[PDB]
Amino acid sequence: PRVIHINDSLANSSFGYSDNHISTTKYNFATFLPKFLFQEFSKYANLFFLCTSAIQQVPHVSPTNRYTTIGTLLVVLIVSAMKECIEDIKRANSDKELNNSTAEIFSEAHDDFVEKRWIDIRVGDIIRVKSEEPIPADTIILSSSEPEGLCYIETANLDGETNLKIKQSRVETAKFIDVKTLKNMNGKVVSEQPNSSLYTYEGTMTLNDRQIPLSPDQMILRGATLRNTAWIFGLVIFTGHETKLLRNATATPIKRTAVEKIINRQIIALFTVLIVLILISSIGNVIMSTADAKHLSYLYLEGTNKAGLFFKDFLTFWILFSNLVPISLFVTVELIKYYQAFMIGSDLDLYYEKTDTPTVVRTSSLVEELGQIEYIFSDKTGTLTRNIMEFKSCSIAGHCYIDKIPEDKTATVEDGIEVGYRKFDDLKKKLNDPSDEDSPIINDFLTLLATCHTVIPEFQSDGSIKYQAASPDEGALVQGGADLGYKFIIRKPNSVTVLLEETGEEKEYQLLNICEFNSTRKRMSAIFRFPDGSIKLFCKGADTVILERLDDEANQYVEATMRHLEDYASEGLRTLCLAMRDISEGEYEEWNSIYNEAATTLDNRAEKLDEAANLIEKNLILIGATAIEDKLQDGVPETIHTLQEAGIKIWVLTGDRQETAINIGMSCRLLSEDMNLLIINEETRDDTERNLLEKINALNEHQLSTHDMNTLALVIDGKSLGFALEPELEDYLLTVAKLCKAVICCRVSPLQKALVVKMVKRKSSSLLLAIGDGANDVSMIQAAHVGVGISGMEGMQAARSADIAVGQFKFLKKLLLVHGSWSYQRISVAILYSFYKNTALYMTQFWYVFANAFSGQSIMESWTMSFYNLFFTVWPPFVIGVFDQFVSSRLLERYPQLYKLGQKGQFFSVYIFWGWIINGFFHSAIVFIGTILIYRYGFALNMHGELADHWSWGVTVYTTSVIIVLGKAALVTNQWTKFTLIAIPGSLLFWLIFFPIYASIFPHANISREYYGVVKHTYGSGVFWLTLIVLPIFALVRDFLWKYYKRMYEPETYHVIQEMQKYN
Amino acid sequence: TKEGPTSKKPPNTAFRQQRLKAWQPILSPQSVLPLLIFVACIFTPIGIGLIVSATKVQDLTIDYSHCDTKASTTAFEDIPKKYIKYHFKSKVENKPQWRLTENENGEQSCELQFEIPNDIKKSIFIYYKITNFYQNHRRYVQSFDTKQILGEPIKKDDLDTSCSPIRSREDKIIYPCGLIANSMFNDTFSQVLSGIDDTEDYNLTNKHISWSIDRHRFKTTKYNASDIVPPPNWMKKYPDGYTDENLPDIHTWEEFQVWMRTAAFPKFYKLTLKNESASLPKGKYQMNIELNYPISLFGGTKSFVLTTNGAIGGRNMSLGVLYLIVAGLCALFGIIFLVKLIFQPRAMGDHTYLN
Ligand SMILES: CCCCC/C=C/C/C=C\C/C=C\C/C=C\CCCC(=O)O[C@H](COC(=O)CCCCCCCCCCCCCCCCC)COP(=O)(O)O[C@@H]1[C@H](O)[C@@H](O)[C@H](OP(=O)(O)O)[C@@H](O)[C@H]1O
Ligand SMILES: *[C@@H]1O[C@H](CO)[C@@H](O[C@@H]2O[C@H](CO)[C@@H](O[C@@H]3O[C@H](CO)[C@@H](O)[C@H](O[C@@H]4O[C@H](CO)[C@@H](O)[C@H](O)[C@@H]4O)[C@@H]3O)[C@H](O)[C@H]2NC(C)=O)[C@H](O)[C@H]1NC(C)=O
Ligand SMILES: *[C@@H]1O[C@H](CO)[C@@H](O[C@@H]2O[C@H](CO)[C@@H](O)[C@H](O)[C@H]2NC(C)=O)[C@H](O)[C@H]1NC(C)=O
Ligand SMILES: *[C@@H]1O[C@H](CO)[C@@H](O[C@@H]2O[C@H](CO)[C@@H](O)[C@H](O)[C@H]2NC(C)=O)[C@H](O)[C@H]1NC(C)=O
Ligand SMILES: Nc1ncnc2c1ncn2[C@@H]1O[C@H](COP(=O)(O)OP(=O)(O)O)[C@@H](O)[C@H]1O
Ligand SMILES: *[C@@H]1O[C@H](CO)[C@@H](O)[C@H](O)[C@H]1NC(C)=O
Ligand code: ALF
Ligand SMILES: [Mg+2]
Ligand SMILES: [Mg+2]
Repeated sequence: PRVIHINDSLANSSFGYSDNHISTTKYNFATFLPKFLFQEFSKYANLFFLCTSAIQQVPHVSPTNRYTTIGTLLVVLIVSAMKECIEDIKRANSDKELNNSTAEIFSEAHDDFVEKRWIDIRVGDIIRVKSEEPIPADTIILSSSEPEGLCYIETANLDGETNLKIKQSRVETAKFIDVKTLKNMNGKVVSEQPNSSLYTYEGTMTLNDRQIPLSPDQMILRGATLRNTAWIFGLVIFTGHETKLLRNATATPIKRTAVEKIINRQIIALFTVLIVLILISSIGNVIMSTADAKHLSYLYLEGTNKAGLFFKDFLTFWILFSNLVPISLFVTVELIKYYQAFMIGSDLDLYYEKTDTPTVVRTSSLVEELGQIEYIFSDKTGTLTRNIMEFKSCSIAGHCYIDKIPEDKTATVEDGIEVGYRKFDDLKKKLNDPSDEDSPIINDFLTLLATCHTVIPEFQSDGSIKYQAASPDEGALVQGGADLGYKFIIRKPNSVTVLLEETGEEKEYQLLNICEFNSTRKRMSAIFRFPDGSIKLFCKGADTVILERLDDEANQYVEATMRHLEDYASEGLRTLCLAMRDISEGEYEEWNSIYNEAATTLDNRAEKLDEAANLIEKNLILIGATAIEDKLQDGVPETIHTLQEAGIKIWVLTGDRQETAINIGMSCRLLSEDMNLLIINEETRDDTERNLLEKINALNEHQLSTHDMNTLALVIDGKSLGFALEPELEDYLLTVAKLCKAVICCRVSPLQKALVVKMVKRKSSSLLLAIGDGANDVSMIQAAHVGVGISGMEGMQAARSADIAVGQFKFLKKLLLVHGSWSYQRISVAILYSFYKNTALYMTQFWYVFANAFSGQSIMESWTMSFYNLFFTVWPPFVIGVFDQFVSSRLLERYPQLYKLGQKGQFFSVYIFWGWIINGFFHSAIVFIGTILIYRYGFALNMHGELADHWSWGVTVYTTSVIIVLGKAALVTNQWTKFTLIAIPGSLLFWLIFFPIYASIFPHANISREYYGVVKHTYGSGVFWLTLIVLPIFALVRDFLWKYYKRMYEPETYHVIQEMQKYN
Repeated sequence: TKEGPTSKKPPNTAFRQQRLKAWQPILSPQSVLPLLIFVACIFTPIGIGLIVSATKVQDLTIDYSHCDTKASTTAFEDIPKKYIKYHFKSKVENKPQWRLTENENGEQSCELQFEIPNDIKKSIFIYYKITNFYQNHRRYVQSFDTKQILGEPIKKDDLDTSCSPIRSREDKIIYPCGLIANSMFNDTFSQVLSGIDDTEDYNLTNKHISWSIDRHRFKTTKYNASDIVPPPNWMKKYPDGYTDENLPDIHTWEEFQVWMRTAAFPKFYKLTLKNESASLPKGKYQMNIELNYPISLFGGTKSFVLTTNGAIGGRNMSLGVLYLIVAGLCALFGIIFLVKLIFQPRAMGDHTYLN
């Protein structure tokens, strides 16, 4: 029982409430390390090198320095730590603004509102909120500028709605309007404990000395925003994180990609070859120290202690060959994807001009999947159409009426059901005539278009009136029903008034109760009380959900309206149905109590009131139907034609009728005039089995030619799809949908949009993409792989829960063809090069165990090897993985066939992984056997008979290695930009200068005493400059001659396009 | 900030829009075939130039191992052809001969005797070749105290632990700690080519044979001879322990510095003597070698090398052929790809893609 006192800060302070501070920062200066280390050491590479460093701390085992691995581990750890800290700076910067805005609090000591900050707001302080500024906390409305005390708030942020709401104030508290009289308000405010129900509240406010009941209509959430009212006086109840905006926290799922799984297999491949190289050397060591025990007497070996010799020698080659698993790879590939998302969400061709909404990639872990998408689960309304509705036609009592009959079907033959069109003037003449029988039907129809809805009107200075409707077809019904007779004027709580432009009278309909339109319910109802004393109910929705509630005792307009829905949908018009039912007071006395219990239930409300709503919609008298126009977006016919030309199959999951999607599908160039449609419209589960069997056998009885398989399309409604998703029939449905180039599902439930996406991905291997708008296809986006959200008129519910938010549908032709093919080809080669550059060097450590009696002696310096994966070979991967374009963007869209390269996986696989690995072994052996023939006995210098040694030769190996590694990237790159000349030739000049400086200064500080005299014997020797010229050319003559052959006498698809790009 | 000047339109720069100017390399036959004939054109003079430089080197190797068994004692018998190797600009008439000789208390010596058939104008260098000796062993390459080499009197408990087997003998600090000093090659050379029959001697220089940095870092010790003991393998030259006079000076001892530089391969040379002042005239010479280092310790061999010097070391055609191999592969595929272009061209269209 939360007890709140009006004013009196000393009274409510003893309870110990929270403070209005908001912080979404995960890392703080108090427990940063206890959670960052547990998160960083959870991966494979980090935990592997943690045990390697702990093993390296035993005596007489480490072949290099004691800190050559933990030093490199901390470098890649702080690079990951600074990025984890930068994101927390942006989160802390965003939370600072929410604690910096102004909030004037009524101070009883000053008798006026004193401006303070949000963090200074305390429970029980009366605040004054102005217009167009958000609410700081959960505050009840005491009074406002309106005569009754109501306000119009926009409860976005917490939800996806954009329309306005209405919160009314109690008659006892609406009296205190003046600022000076606020000091007289006093009493207790008993409220509930902080909960998460956004639509429930059961507080109790005791104004003065008498208590009054509360309701959820007198509670504004923190995420809301005042829209039209000038000022509001609010009493804070919940503050800080106790508010229903942050107390109801959410969770985000983690999605893995295809390349991430191939990487996991490539790591196991290197881990197996690691144990092989360790066991080969460890066995050869234990047999040579036993066979040649006399020729190795100058080493003073242990002798009888050979049980632990294998273990000590196992740890030695573990530390030696541990560099074959690059730790710089995971950090590089993470920054490459993070940087590619930046270059994608900053393009002009992906920026919408009409609305400043650029493309944003909320999850940068799914960027490479754009170059390998095969299925697209789309949507009709909003995604394929502009979602701007326009009332065009209507049908009342079996008669159709439009404006300006087109041409031929002017006269009506009256062959039973009326077919044709009339004029709107004939509708008015049929209306005002009291002698007609269908005149009350037309009156009840027109009142349905401007009463049953839930639209808030807005008045302007120009005398006109504007309707702000949440659903775009709602505004079409209000404006369509207004510009011919019954106009909707002003809306207020518990009342709806209309004005008849024919006679000038004004009617007041007492809005007694309403029922919200749910995407699963597919039907809206609203029960009013007419001024005559009757209580008449109105209902509207889809035909697949209203006709089940009709009757047959007194309903003769069914066969007439059903035929009119067919000719409307055959043109592409979005149609609805209208119904009504007169109820009594004997049944409403009990049904009202049922609705009240369903509204104030703490258990569940999203489904409880839906059941109580269908309890009253028993009978329905169909009055007529409507028809609304909706056009396609711009450039959509061109993108779908190009996406299908690239080999992508598009599935449409629409919740509307069937013939509408087929007509807009032919105009959208999705279907065709010669395409064979395969309809499946069944009524029972057994009927769907025979239909699916008749489909599959008729397909396999004959071969499918190229022209035959291309001209197949499956059309299955919602009821038929509900049966074909059972475990017995899901296999029959999936085997017939893979043969048709297009699939059009109709009348699909919101939750059925997820079952279709999950069924295809759990019984196949292709990657799925789901694009849509609104709260009906939010589960479709969360269930697929790459989820795309469209920001349209339905709100911002789907654009926030998606991975990529796009302005419209046109931008998929470039997000997938250009930015997808690049992202896949870039990250693929960048990882293959990272495995090659690391193997081409540390493999010489293996060819050397055959020359040091399998001891495990390092060929190169301990710290010079650690700088390999940190300084000199960390930029060619970034250039080829971010700024590389294997084909021009102008030709990537002209020839959409190139998308099939990445769609099949022709750039990244385990078979190609071994190709780069054994290429490293080949280059490793060339530099090894090449130098040992030149530095034979060390007698390779010409400086007064002096000789080289161990360290003067390891430098030549290290230097020749990086010239071939960087020389390999030169053949890999396709585009030579300014960033390329800095990473490939620039990294070479970096080493040619860093070594004479490092080897002449650091040996004096006891860091690398092995380089005391190696600069003179290398840079001063004429043989060192000749081995660097012939060995790199000798090892890269294979790649140069093979690249010329495959490009010339065995080209691929892009090998010919790159030639046309060059010569044109 | 009520209006909120956001304007999320990204910039139109060449970086953000990925429109940077660049160069696309194409492997046209007109841009590859001239490259292959160019590499062959420049690597052939360099290739034949490096084999001629290695050809002009004149050397002579005499494997003096097994001299205390297979060599004579009373006269100079011929050395088996299995051991001797030589390369000279002129023909050699007399085969090299050797003879064993012992001294007092059993001090053997191998007296080699060879012939130089031509006047060697270049300077003369003399190495010794040790085979099957692994100085690149991990336990061996790091076994030496770097502070004792500088000359400090490091106490026992502060000694480097990388010389654990040979360290602190009989509770006394072994001054040259490690396996590298204890396993030192201790054969002595005559330091003069004794001319025979109308040929004068040819003195050789023992100083300035190690690296310049070695002479700088190797400094005379500051220990007391009553607190140190010689390494185990040095207890023959320094019996009864160390004294104030027996204590060696590792700054002047350049044979110690040359040995401490561990080699990379089990086959390595080590410089000991040289002469850069005058030429070596033709005649017959003799080299006396005290036999102190047994080949049974490391199971390898011992050789006496007498070489000159060239631009690329001394007598080695490994680098010379690599320039000819690369020039050979380029000239090979340079003609293979040329006739394939003349006879059977691709003729795979021009603008017609594969799809
Ligand atoms: C006097 C001797 C001189 C020797 C000269 C030898 C020349 C030929 C040698 C071998 C011929 C064998 C195969 C060569 C013939 C055809 C190659 C076809 C197979 C193949 O491309 O896979 C390669 C792996 O490359 C090795 O795996 C290379 C493996 C080569 C195997 C050689 C033996 C290695 C075994 C290990 C030796 C260990 C020795 C141990 C010694 C121990 C010492 C103690 C893959 O990398 P790649 O850069 O080429 O990829 C290509 C290339 O980038 C380019 O043509 C294409 O793009 P574009 O067209 O748009 O540019 C691109 O799509 C892609 O196709
Ligand atoms: C040139 O280099 C040769 C190779 O290192 C070296 O030959 C070795 O010399 C050492 C030193 O004398 C020899 O080690 C001694 O071997 C005898 C058995 O032959 C051991 O009895 C002796 O131990 C003794 O132990 C006594 C009691 O503990 C102690 O009082 C004595 O002082 C002594 O320590 C040594 O272990 C070794 O066998 C020789 N051969 C090999 C293959 O190592 C030459 O001496 C060296 N010559 C010169 C002039 O420096
Ligand atoms: C290099 O060899 C020449 C040739 O023997 C040496 O020159 C002789 O040196 C001795 C030593 O005092 C003299 O007695 C001779 O008179 C010198 N002869 C000639 C022709 O100069 C020379 O000293 C040697 N250089 C060294 C050992 O550094
Ligand atoms: C140049 O060579 C001569 C000839 O061997 C050296 O003279 C010998 O020197 C040693 C060392 O004192 C004596 O034991 C020999 O008796 C000397 N022999 C003769 C014939 O004089 C001379 O020392 C060499 N030059 C230098 C600088 O050492
Ligand atoms: N406010 C509404 N009230 C009642 N019916 C509606 C309303 N809006 C649309 N409808 C009808 O009920 C159906 C709801 O399905 P819906 O999920 O909106 O399909 P879509 O994806 O094409 O928008 C619609 O096809 C329409 O005929
Ligand atoms: C050596 O001489 C005596 C012991 O013999 C001692 O006093 C002295 O400290 C020792 N060390 C040095 C560096 O003189
Ligand atoms: F086309 Al929809 F929900 F917008 F099915
Ligand atoms: Mg939609
Ligand atoms: Mg809808």
